[PDB]
Amino acid sequence: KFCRFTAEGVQEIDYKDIATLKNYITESGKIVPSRITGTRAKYQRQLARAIKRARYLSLLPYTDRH
Amino acid sequence: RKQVSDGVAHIHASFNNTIVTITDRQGNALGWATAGGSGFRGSRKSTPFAAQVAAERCADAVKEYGIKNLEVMVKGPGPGRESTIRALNAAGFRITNITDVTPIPHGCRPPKKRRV
Amino acid sequence: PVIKVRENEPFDVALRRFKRSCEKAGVLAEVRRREFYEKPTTERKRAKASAVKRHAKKLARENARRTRLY
Amino acid sequence: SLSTEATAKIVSEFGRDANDTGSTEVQVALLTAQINHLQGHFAEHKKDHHSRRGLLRMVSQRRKLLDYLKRKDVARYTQLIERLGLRR
Amino acid sequence: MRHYEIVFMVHPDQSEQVPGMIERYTAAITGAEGKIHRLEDWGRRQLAYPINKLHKAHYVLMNVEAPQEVIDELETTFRFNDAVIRSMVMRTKHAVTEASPMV
RNA sequence: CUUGAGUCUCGUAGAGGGGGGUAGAAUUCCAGGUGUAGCGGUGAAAUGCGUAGAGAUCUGGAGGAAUACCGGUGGCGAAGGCGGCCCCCUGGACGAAGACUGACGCUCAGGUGCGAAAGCGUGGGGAGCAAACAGGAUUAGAUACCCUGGUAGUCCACGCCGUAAACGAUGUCGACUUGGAGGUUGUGCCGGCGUGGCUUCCGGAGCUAACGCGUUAAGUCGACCGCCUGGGGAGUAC
Ligand SMILES: [Mg+2]
Ligand SMILES: [Mg+2]
Ligand SMILES: [Mg+2]
Ligand SMILES: [Mg+2]
Ligand SMILES: [Mg+2]
Ligand SMILES: [Mg+2]
Ligand SMILES: [Mg+2]
Ligand SMILES: [Mg+2]
Ligand SMILES: [Mg+2]
Ligand SMILES: [Mg+2]
Ligand SMILES: [Mg+2]
Ligand SMILES: [Mg+2]
Repeated sequence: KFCRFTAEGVQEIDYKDIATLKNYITESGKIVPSRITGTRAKYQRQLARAIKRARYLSLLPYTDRH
Repeated sequence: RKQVSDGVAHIHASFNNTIVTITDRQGNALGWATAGGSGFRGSRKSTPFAAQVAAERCADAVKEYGIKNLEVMVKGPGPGRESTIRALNAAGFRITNITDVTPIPHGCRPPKKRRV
Repeated sequence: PVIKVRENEPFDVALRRFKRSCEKAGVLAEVRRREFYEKPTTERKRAKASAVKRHAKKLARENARRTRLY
Repeated sequence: SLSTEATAKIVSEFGRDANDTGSTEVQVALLTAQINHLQGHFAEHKKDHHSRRGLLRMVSQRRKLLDYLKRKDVARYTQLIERLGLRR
Repeated sequence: MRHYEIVFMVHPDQSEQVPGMIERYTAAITGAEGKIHRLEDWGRRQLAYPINKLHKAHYVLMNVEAPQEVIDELETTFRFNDAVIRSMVMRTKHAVTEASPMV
């Protein structure tokens, strides 16, 4: 648990921040549920938007079999 | 007749059958064997044992290329997933890596549910 | 679920590491879930039924802790 | 919705003070300004039923405010609907 | 004038045009009294997946405030420019004069 | 007159809606390479596909449709419904500090609009799926269930239809009446203590024929509307 975005007081999860985003996807590239990471509901949504937004720019992968 | 020493095994494990194709790293097939063509029909064909025999025959089919290391790419939900990888090791190949390449739509409408 | 076999690693445990990685990815369930079409009416009837049954077992467990069998 | 600029141009032009944002005249002029602006939106987006429902509430709200103004003092009512170019 | 964050990635073979295209886009925005709040050149990076068989691309990030009409010509210019293989224009609430987590 | 109703100012969350663009996965088709005897399917088979080289595997292309994970008795919408990402246009809700108008309200027969899916019209598109249809089985028979195919249709634009177990089987608005456990989204003060909105489960009095509902009432009341009067005939005939 212990959402790390309330803890760090983030205002937007900032898809360009690939260092953070890689902590919230699995080895195969799927978004990890807020139930597992204990992210708040509000930030989990912004996290999913940032991850999909980074996947489009090829900063992150969609799958592991590209 | 050529010597490669470095091939890729493609296990195609469906609910009804298992197909093992050993290709080189470039994706050109060297040989293949199936559970159905290994003397198994119907109920037998879709067992883990039928896939093991299929794996051994495919290893026996590519013996003239002298493959030494073998990547294993497993596809499908079939009962012949795990037992086919063991049989490749039992033959005497070196499994360098094992991957699941089962295609997942992120797609088309699937067929209707069977009312059995 | 890409497992690269490591040095001095026995085969079986790498085969154990592979079985783990595919289950954590839930690919086998994902394939079985996509083989027949599921109506939106039924996916919702199931989701709901899952939640209400997930809920009921929690309260049943909370309650059974305040009980004696003998 | 309308910009704060335009809202302030209406408040000052129709209210007797810049703080008189609640007078019937200001409200009717504010709704009329947004009703007229949306005519261009629905000339291109005829299949926008959800946004048109909010528009018809401005039409209904403005009608209820004019009917109130008419029976309280006609002098301000007739002076207002001519500035806004309303049939009634 | 609205705020926009533009991230466009360029073909690695025409990275030498990357310095050139920036001033042309800068001139177009600054021609229309638009500001440029940020402008970072990420250079060449490794792609997460192949894009038009490319494995690297030249990423350029800029934050601007322009009238929204001007951004359209940028979007049209990115569209017909075969140097640009992918782009993204996004509205931002305020000016973003900081530094990307990539620098 | 200001407490109901509304306006203005700052912000928040959201699959609210309409238009345009785009991405990745997968299916199918096409062309080619490697390769060779099966594939597929089932309870089991057969139809079917395959030596005219299938299936498997790799490469390039075309195309359409839907957006895995996130995803949640989570959110938004009057309801129907709404789910990749980006932009443009647009609706509503909520919250904080005031100011403003000055009860300006509620309900609403007739009227008006919106209204799943199927269906209809005109013009497109058509991958996958799939009524009809064809074949293979199963069976006493099997106008089915199962299998292999497969056309309307499903998709787009515009127009019509106007119905659903369109359901919370619970009309709308307002006031009042012990609690507990959550979710979600604001906000004030110092993880702690408040205060709002929406929402899920349990339960008290009360109510109910009972099941149950229970501050989101099916409790106590007020305002207005809709509707019922044994079953069938019949939501049928004219
Ligand atoms: Mg089938
Ligand atoms: Mg308003
Ligand atoms: Mg009526
Ligand atoms: Mg329809
Ligand atoms: Mg039609
Ligand atoms: Mg037609
Ligand atoms: Mg059929
Ligand atoms: Mg419904
Ligand atoms: Mg319902
Ligand atoms: Mg009824
Ligand atoms: Mg209860
Ligand atoms: Mg009738």
